[PDB]
Amino acid sequence: QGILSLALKDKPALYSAYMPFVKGGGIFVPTPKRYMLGDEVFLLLTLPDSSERLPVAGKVIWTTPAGAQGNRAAGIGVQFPDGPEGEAVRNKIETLLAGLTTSDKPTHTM
Amino acid sequence: SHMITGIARRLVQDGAVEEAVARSAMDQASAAKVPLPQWFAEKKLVTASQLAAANAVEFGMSLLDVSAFDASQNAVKLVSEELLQKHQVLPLFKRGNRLFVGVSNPTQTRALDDIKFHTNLVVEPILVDEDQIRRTLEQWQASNAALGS
Repeated sequence: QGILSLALKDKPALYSAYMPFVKGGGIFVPTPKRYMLGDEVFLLLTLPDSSERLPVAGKVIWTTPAGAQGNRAAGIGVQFPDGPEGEAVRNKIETLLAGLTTSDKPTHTM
Repeated sequence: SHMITGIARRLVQDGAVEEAVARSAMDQASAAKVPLPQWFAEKKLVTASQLAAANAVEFGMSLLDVSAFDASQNAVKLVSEELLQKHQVLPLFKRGNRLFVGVSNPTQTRALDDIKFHTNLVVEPILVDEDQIRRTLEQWQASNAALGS
């Protein structure tokens, strides 16, 4: 439906959300709204480095449902578009994650 | 009374299959003593992706579109081709001590046990629909094969 929003306060939060294994980069957005894989979604993303809200016209590539086994948050994994706007978002995330890249810590996805 | 249940209810909620067909599938699966998800997979009442979406919500499992997965990061080599044929799973990704494995069947557990004892990694299942598993596995195997013999 409408505009999803995701605000990330710090680098651990960004690390949990980022999906480095997605082609072009992806980001996990917690939400109770149910989506289908391949849905196009619009996301307003705030990263820890500033209050600027980054538009992301993305694609649903991952879902976790309500009541998931274990302690997994419900939500959708959104793939970044392959043009310069999406590449810019992915670029900012991986530089913000400098030093967090090789971590073994679990994420919201994989 | 006779509420449509489980996967059939969700496929109806998702618009994938349709009331009388879902009720029939539930009853026929019961008459045949076949688990409902296996019944739907065998009878091809819906697409594999529609079934995966229903399985994910019904069994509380995450679901991934592996066509969006970066092949160069695949973890296929960690699992013997023997296990891959036996179980029809798609090893996805390794992070730290965890290996995420794509499955199309929400209740297969011996496959996960075999992979855990084979890899000695922590195995975590992720739903991937059955068509995506068979196709993507061979694509990723071609990619891995380019690395050498």
